[PDB]
Amino acid sequence: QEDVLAKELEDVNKWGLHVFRIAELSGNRPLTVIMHTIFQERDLLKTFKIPVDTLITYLMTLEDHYHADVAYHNNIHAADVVQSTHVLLSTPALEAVFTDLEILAAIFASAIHDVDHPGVSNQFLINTNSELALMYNDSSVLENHHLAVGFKLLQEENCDIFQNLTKKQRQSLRKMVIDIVLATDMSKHMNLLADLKTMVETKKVTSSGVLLLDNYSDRIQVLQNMVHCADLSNPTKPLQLYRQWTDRIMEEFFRQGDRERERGMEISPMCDKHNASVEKSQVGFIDYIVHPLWETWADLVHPDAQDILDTLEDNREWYQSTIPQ
Amino acid sequence: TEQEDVLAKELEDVNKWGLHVFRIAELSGNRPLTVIMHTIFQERDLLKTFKIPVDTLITYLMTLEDHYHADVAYHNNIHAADVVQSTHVLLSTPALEAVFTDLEILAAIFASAIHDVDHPGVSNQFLINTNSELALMYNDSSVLENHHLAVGFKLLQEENCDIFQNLTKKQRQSLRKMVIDIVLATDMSKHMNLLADLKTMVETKKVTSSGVLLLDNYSDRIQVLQNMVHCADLSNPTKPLQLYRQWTDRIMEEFFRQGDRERERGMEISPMCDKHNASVEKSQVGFIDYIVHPLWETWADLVHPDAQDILDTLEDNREWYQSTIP
Ligand SMILES: CCOc1cc([C@@H](CS(C)(=O)=O)N2C(=O)c3cccc(NC(C)=O)c3C2=O)ccc1OC
Ligand SMILES: CCOc1cc([C@@H](CS(C)(=O)=O)N2C(=O)c3cccc(NC(C)=O)c3C2=O)ccc1OC
Ligand SMILES: [Mg+2]
Ligand SMILES: [Mg+2]
Ligand SMILES: [Mg+2]
Ligand SMILES: [Zn+2]
Ligand SMILES: [Zn+2]
Repeated sequence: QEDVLAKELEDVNKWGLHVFRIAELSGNRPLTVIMHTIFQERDLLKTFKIPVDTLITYLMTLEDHYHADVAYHNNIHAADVVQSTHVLLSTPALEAVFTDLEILAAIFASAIHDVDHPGVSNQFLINTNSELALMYNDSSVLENHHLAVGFKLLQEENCDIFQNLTKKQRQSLRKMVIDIVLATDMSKHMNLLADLKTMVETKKVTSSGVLLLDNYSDRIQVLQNMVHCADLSNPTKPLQLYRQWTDRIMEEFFRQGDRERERGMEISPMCDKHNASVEKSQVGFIDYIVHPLWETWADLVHPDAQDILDTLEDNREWYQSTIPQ
Repeated sequence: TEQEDVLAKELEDVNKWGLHVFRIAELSGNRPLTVIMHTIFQERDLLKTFKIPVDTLITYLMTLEDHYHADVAYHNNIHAADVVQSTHVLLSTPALEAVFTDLEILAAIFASAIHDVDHPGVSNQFLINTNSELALMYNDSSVLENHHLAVGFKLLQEENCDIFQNLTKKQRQSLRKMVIDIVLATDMSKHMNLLADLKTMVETKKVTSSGVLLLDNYSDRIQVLQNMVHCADLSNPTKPLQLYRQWTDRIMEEFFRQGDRERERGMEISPMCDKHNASVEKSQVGFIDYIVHPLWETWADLVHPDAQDILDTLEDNREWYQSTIP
C-alpha cells in the first residue's frame, strides 16, 4: 500500500508538487505516474479512446529513454515540465482558448521534449562533430532528436496511444507537437519572447479578462511559450525544489565542462567547476531570461500568474542574499 | 580511348549553357558528376587554392556519385552534374565578377554537387504521408534536403574522402554553414518566400563603380547564392529544347512511378503523378508560368542584361510546349 504516493499526487494541480518525492515513491517512475494522473484528471483517456495499458506501456518505454545518469535532463525534469504545463493550461485567463487536441498536444510535447538527452548542449554536439549534429545539420539538434525518439517509440508493441485518433487528428497533433518541442531550443527564446510581447500589446479579452485567440498562429505561439515557461519554471518553484534543480543543472554543466577540459576544448560558460559562481549565475539567469519571460507571461494572463511571479522574485532575492559584498 | 578523346572534347563546353550533359554521362561511363566536378575544379584552380589532393577529390566525387540512385529517372547523378555545371555558369555572370570569395564559390559548387544525393525518387509529401523513416527522423521539415546534406557531409569522413582537409577551422565552419543554407533553400516549400526576398533585393539593388552587385553582409551574399543554386535546380526549361524535353521525360517517369506507389496503397494519386490521366504539356506550361519564369525573370533582373539569352530560351520553350496543346 503506497498510500503516500497517492497523497502526493493529490497536489498534481498545484504549482510546487513534490516531484522528487514522487520520483522516490514511484520507484523512479515520476513521468509515468504523473502523466497517468494528468490523463485521468483531464479525462483524456475517454476523450481520445486511449487504452490504459497502451498508455502505461508507452509511458514506461518513453521514461526508459531518459538517461538515469544525466543529473538534470532526465525523467524527473520531463515529469516536472509535464505537470507545470498541466497547471498553466488551467490558467483562468486561458479558459476556453484551447481545444482538447491542443491540450493533448501540449502535454504530450512536454513529456517527450527532452527524451534521450545526453546531458550536453547543442553547441557541444556541434563542436565535437557528433553524429547528432551531422544528422540535423547543426539546427535544433537535440530538439529534433527528442521529437524523432518520442514519435518513434509509439511504433513499439502496444505503444500507439494515438491509435484511435482520426487520421486528421493525428496529422494535426503531430504538427503541433513538432512546433512546440522545436520552440524549446533556447536559440529561439528571444524571438519567442518578442512574439509573446507583441501578443500582450494587442491582446483581446472578454469583459471577464479571458484571452480571445482566433487563429492558429496565435494559439500555437501561446502553446510554444507555455511549454517554454514550464521548461524554464525551476526558479519560480518553492525554494526547496528550485535549489535541487540548481544542484542538478550545475552537476550536468560541470560534467560537460570536464569532457571539454579533457578534449582540450574551451570550457563553456558556467561549466568550469574550478571557476564557477552558482549563485551569481542563477541571479543572472533570472534577471536576463526567466523573469523577462515570466513577467511577459504574467501580463498575458494578468493577474493569474501573480503567485508564480511572487515566488520567482522571492527566490531571486534569496539567491542574491547568498552572494557576499 | 577514342571515347576519352570525345569526352574531353565535350568537356570543353563546361562554361556554356547547354552542355551535352547526357552525352557526357554516357562517354564518362556514368560518371558525369565526377568528370564535370573535376573539370570545374581545375578550371577555377580550386585544387591549388584549397590544397585539395587530386586523388582525394576523385575518391570523394566517385563515392558521392555512387550515392545517387542509378535507378531513379530524374533525381540521379546526371541531374546533380547538370545543377553543378549550371551553377558554375551562373557564378561567372559579369554582374558578379569578383563579388564572391573562393570559399563562397567552393560552397556554391559543393552544395550543388550534394544537393540531391540519395534521393529516393519520391517527394517530401509522399515521404510524410507514408510515415517513412526519413520523415520520422526529420519531423516532416525539409525531409529530403536535410538528408541530402547529412549524406553529403558524412561521406567526407570515408577513407581518403576529406576534400576539405587543408581548409582552416574557420574556413570549414563557414563553408559548412553556407552549404547548409544553400541546400535547405532548394526545398520547394521555401520557393515563394525565397522569390519574394529576391524581388525585394532587385528593387533595392546597389551596384558598385565597376557595375557589379554590391553585397556587403552575409544575409545578402547567402541569399544570392541560395537563389543561384535554386535557379540552377530549376533550369531545365531554360535549356536548349532537346535537353529540356529529356528532363521532362525523366521527371514524368519519376512522377508516374510515385503515383503508381500511391495507387498500390489506396492514396489519392498526387497531381501529375497519374500515368492514366496526366497532361505533360499543360503541366510544363503551368510549371514555367507559375514557378520557373517568375524566378528566372527576377534573376535576369538582378544580373540584367547578363541572362537575357537564357530568359529568351525559356520563353521560346514555353511557346513551344504551349503550341503542342491545341
Ligand atoms: C544558470 C542557468 O541555470 C539553468 C539553466 C537551465 C537550462 C534550460 S535549457 C532549456 O536546457 O537550455 N539552460 C539554459 O537556460 C541555458 C542558457 C545558456 C546555456 C546553457 N547551457 C550550457 C551548457 O551552457 C543553458 C542551459 O542548459 C535550466 C535550469 C537552470 O537553473 C536551475
Ligand atoms: C511539371 C513539373 O516539372 C518539373 C518539376 C521538377 C521538380 C523540381 S524539384 C526541386 O525537384 O521540386 N518539381 C517541382 O518543381 C515540383 C512542384 C510541385 C510538386 C512536385 N512534385 C510532385 C511529386 O508533385 C514538384 C517536382 O518534382 C523538375 C523538373 C520538371 O520539369 C522538367
Ligand atoms: Mg531541451
Ligand atoms: Mg547509387
Ligand atoms: Mg532536391
Ligand atoms: Zn527541458
Ligand atoms: Zn535538384
